[PDB]
Amino acid sequence: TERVKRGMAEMQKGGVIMDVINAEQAKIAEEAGAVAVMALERAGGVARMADPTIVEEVMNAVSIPVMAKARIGHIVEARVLEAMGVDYIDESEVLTPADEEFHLNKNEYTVPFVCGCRDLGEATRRIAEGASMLRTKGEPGTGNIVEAVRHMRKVNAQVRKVVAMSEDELMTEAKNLGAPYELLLQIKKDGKLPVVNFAAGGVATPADAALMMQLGADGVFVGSGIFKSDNPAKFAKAIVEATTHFTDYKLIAELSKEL
Amino acid sequence: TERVKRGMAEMQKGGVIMDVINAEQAKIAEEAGAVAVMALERAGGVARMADPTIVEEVMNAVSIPVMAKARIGHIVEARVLEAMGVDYIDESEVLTPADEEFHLNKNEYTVPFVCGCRDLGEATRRIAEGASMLRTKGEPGTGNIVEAVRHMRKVNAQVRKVVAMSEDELMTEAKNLGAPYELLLQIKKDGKLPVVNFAAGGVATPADAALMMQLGADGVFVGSGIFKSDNPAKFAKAIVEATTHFTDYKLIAELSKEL
Amino acid sequence: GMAEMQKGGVIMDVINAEQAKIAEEAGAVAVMALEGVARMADPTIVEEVMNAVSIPVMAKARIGHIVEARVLEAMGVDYIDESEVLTPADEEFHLNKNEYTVPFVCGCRDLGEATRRIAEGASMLRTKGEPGTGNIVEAVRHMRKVNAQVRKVVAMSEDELMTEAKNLGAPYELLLQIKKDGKLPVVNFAAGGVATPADAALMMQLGADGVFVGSGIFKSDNPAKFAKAIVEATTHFTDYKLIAELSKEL
Amino acid sequence: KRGMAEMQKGGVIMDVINAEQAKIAEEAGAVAVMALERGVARMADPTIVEEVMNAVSIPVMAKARIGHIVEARVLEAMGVDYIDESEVLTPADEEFHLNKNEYTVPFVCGCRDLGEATRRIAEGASMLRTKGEPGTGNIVEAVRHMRKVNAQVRKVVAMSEDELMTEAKNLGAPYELLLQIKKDGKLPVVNFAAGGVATPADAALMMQLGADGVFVGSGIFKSDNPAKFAKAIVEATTHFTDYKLIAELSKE
Amino acid sequence: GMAEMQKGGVIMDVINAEQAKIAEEAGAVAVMALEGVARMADPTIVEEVMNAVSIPVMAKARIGHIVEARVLEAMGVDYIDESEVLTPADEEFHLNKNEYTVPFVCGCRDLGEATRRIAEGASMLRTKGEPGTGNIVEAVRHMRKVNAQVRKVVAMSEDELMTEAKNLGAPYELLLQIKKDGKLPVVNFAAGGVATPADAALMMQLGADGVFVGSGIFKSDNPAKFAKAIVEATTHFTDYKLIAELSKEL
Ligand SMILES: [Cl-]
Ligand SMILES: [Cl-]
Ligand SMILES: [Cl-]
Ligand SMILES: [Cl-]
Ligand SMILES: [Cl-]
Ligand SMILES: [Cl-]
Ligand SMILES: [Cl-]
Ligand SMILES: [Cl-]
Ligand SMILES: [Cl-]
Ligand SMILES: [Cl-]
Ligand SMILES: [Mg+2]
Ligand SMILES: [Mg+2]
Ligand SMILES: [Mg+2]
Ligand SMILES: [Mg+2]
Ligand SMILES: [Mg+2]
Ligand SMILES: [Mg+2]
Ligand SMILES: [Mg+2]
Ligand SMILES: [Mg+2]
Ligand SMILES: [Mg+2]
Ligand SMILES: [Mg+2]
Repeated sequence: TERVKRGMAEMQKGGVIMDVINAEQAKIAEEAGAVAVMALERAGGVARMADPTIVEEVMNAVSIPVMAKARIGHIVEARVLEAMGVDYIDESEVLTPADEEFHLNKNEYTVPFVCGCRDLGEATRRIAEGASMLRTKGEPGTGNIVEAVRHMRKVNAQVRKVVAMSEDELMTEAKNLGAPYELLLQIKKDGKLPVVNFAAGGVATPADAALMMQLGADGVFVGSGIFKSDNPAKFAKAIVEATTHFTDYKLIAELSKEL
Repeated sequence: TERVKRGMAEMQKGGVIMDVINAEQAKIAEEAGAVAVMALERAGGVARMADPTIVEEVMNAVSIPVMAKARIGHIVEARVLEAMGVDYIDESEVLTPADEEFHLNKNEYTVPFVCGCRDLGEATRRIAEGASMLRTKGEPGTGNIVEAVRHMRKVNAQVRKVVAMSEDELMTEAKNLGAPYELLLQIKKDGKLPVVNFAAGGVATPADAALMMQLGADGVFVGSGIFKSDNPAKFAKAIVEATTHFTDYKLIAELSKEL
Repeated sequence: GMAEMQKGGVIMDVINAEQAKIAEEAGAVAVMALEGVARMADPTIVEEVMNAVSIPVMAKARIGHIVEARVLEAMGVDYIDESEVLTPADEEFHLNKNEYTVPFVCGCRDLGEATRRIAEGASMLRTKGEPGTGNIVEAVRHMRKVNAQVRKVVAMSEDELMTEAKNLGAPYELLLQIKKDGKLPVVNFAAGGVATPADAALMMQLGADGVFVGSGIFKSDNPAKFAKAIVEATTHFTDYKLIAELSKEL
Repeated sequence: KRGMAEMQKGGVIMDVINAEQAKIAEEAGAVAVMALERGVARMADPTIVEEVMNAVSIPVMAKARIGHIVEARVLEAMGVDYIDESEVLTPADEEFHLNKNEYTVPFVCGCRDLGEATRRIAEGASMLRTKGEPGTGNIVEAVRHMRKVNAQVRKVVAMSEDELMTEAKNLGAPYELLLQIKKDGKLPVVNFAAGGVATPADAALMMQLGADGVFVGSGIFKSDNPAKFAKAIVEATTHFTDYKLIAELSKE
Repeated sequence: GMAEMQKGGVIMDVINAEQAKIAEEAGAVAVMALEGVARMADPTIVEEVMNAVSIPVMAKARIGHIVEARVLEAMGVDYIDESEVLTPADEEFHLNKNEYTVPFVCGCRDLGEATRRIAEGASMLRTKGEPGTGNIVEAVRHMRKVNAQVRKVVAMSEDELMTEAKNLGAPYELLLQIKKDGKLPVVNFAAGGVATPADAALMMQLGADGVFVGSGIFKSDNPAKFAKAIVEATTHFTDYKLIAELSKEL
């Protein structure tokens, strides 16, 4: 059921999801206040689904939801993670795509998916294929927030326009966006996207995390840079507190010290 | 209600709809076995909605459904015909378009609409805007069946492909067609379009009418050429009998004589 | 303030006293006095119309023609239309309407053009439409474009407005004020190609503040009746039973 | 279907619009006639076709627009001997030709090259002709088409068999047909000249270039003596190397 | 008929007797004996593999290399792969495989290529994939393309098939037979880039008749175990619990 899958996804709203490679990192994230973890194994090589042993370790390490990545289009990687009992699958462009023409028919799965998007056409096509959660594609591993900004702004600007525009112009808008019409109509009616949309890819600092929230993100994904710090527990907790208290500029100043 | 509007439209299936300019022609069409008539007023000029007096004359002349044309996008021509009690509105590219960017939001009307289409993307966008019936755009006033053939074949070929293709390829197909995704999915599930699709524009002979049926049309629209004959009643009845008995080649030979 | 007084109305092109009186009698809110290079009308025609009615009288000046506009002002016209239908006198600069006492109407096709005309001092706008074709399609295009762009401006994040202004070629402070007011600061009428009662009502349904119609009124066998039909359809633009009856015999 | 087409081999087929023209053609030695009505050009009034069929004892052909299923089915039902799925009529389908395989009546189709030829055959054509250039009286395009087809067959028949798929891909020819052409040393159906034959010398030229026969148009009946002209064309086509005879036929 | 016997199986690239036996023991349906210009393998290697197992043995010939293919045939290989991974000997013409007694496998990327290879005499097909990258994306592309094109051919109106054949560059009579049979006349295996148990099962889910895998099996610390994991995932391609367990430690 759609309502279940989305309701589950919606639970994470206002929070931070962290990339973790083992039980130790998993525990640190949970302890810092992460609402979930993304289990990762992460040179010209092919990036695939993680060794299921790693995903299993992470699932055993924490009580918060655990996510993992499947290559775009990789039906079997996705069915495997589903059978393993992960809480969410990220059909991720950061892994090497298995299918360069067709995304997964996520509607046919019981596990909820997260997908990336850069604009409202991509967002609505991912939702129509059955995505229960969205995120910016951003710019992974660069530490530059600029693409996550661009994507969150684009999606949000396009939503505002759709909500405000004459209803009889929406088919032309759907055609121009490559958006499924019925989803745009429902967006107009609801005044919002039907799923949460997190920032992801390039969130490097407390100020970055708070910025994405200020731009309308529903939460934040952060990467392994957390555990490149001299004190991952402090850094992880700093990202959590900035994402939550995203208008407390005195706090965020303090949190931004010694990075 | 959608189901009502479509069910009404679906009633005309297997039949001939004829363009008529007055009560006399209206009566001849009905008498020849037409399932409906299209009331028409039809030089570099602007072609608009018919004088309501003409539409009224036609509605008074016959007991079969009466259709009339509104310019593409002309909200008020359409609301006027609706208020007048016509049975269907044809939002027609044969009249001079009032809006070159946006079609009518046909969903907001109580009267059913017919729209033209040339391919499945156009068909599904017209349906999504609320069209209850479709037709080929054909090539009006030329008497050349070639475009009606092309459009009926295109729509039908694209439907067959959609019905047969892997479900997980349908979003890519929707994107390529500019088709609303949920409508394609439902087409795949139903094995057919959700509304009837008539041939229109260039049906000149009994053999033409039977051809469109053989190509999968749900019925035929014919133009004023009927009443350019020496014996409109005979010609109109010939078109009706060919459309119905579209595999009776001996009959169609006979009907094709003295044209 | 005087322009907004006309809102919901019909303005009729008239060439003489007789036409002008008919227009007034039909319920026109104003008349546009009218008369190869197309220039300002003979002042004699404009004065004939001014003396013939009590409703506001407008007249046309060539784009950029300072002296035509100052002459009309001196004549006591109520509004000047700086009109692209006359032959432009200046192809690079519009009039600085801020420097005149008489209010101006200008044409526009999009919100950039609208706000530039306003910033130059326009007190009233209209679509450029497509004059003398009887085809409503361009008026529809222009009215939809301006209105669509306004809705987006009203809805969008304030911090994205400067990019929008730069994209539109809009004066930023007008765009900001549009966002704050929820609308344009001046009325925007449909013009160019309104041929039928249904067309007039259509432009109102699309968000127009009123309608300019042309000399085709007087081409009909019963001008007064046709003039009245346009007025009644423009006012009562959602009364489809009325509009049906008015659409008969044109 | 093919053996019947082949019985026309070496003869002249004439366009005729009525029973009189039809009788003249038969009497002149035509092997068959093409019933015509002669703007959208469609299947002829069946009345005309029936008049022609009733007028002569030689085979009667008629035309159907390209892709017009029901026109072709109607002609079939009327008992015509052959249908010409003809580009000289206004095409009813600009994307797809008739599935001639599904009919009992034999079809003739036009072609300009061996790729077209084999595609038409694969769709079920029982006879081919050049497309030529109808109503110009200019033989040049019939020459082009007959030469092209025949040159491509000579090459196919002579070439290395392991090179035939590349040839088929290049021609857009169905591979099995090309392979059988190579095996047989020839096309599997007769191929007539059509479109622009104006003089006896033209008729004989087409045969000299390898045509199996000749289609000719209404120009025969535009002449001062149709019977004599028609006979001239028949004789020049049959006696296509008799240059003294063709000389005499070419007078007046 | 002999090719179809392999359906559902795994074929493994092997360079010597030892690898060959492991492959056989793992449940391979056949082995591909393998050894700058890349040519036919030293016949010594091919014979070593033929003597080492009882399952079918395939070997590679350069595209168009008549004599390499005749030599392999004379040697008693069970199948010849006319392979684009070797350096083509003829860049214009493939082998006339119709003239050989031994069955051939050929690569294809679309249904045009598939039917041309078949018409030349291929008894078996595979994707061209993207060899030695471990990236499954091109095998996915090719298998999806061929299968999508077949479904369309099977569904489409028969009278539109000649346009389709011309568009595809497909021999018409094969396309017609595909429509009638509902499928290709030969098996079509995935090849080039299958790296993991999940990849192998994915290609089966996409409609492949079987899977070719490369020397990466023997790069693992436990070849026999890995070989078995690929076999079991290819057969039991919808058992996600098994496939999960098999995906561990690669
Ligand atoms: Cl996309
Ligand atoms: Cl990142
Ligand atoms: Cl469209
Ligand atoms: Cl028509
Ligand atoms: Cl400007
Ligand atoms: Cl006008
Ligand atoms: Cl062709
Ligand atoms: Cl000719
Ligand atoms: Cl090829
Ligand atoms: Cl490989
Ligand atoms: Mg858990
Ligand atoms: Mg950059
Ligand atoms: Mg009635
Ligand atoms: Mg054309
Ligand atoms: Mg006054
Ligand atoms: Mg135009
Ligand atoms: Mg006979
Ligand atoms: Mg030439
Ligand atoms: Mg052996
Ligand atoms: Mg690539």
